[PDB]
Amino acid sequence: CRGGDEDALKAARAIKFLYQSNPPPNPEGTRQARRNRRRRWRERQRQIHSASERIASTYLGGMRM
Repeated sequence: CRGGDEDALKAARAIKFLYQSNPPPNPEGTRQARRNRRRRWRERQRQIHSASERIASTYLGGMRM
């Protein structure tokens, strides 16, 4: 869980550049790979393309992205 916002992308990109550039030793660990390459829609409404919520601290089944 990082955050959905215009400014958020700016910060995330800063670190992302390092992540993509010369990544860590993961020969048998493409977890993030599949995590990024995927499409899923579990919403029954489209009002705004931006998660207003900042941080979600809930343990109702699932980990913290």
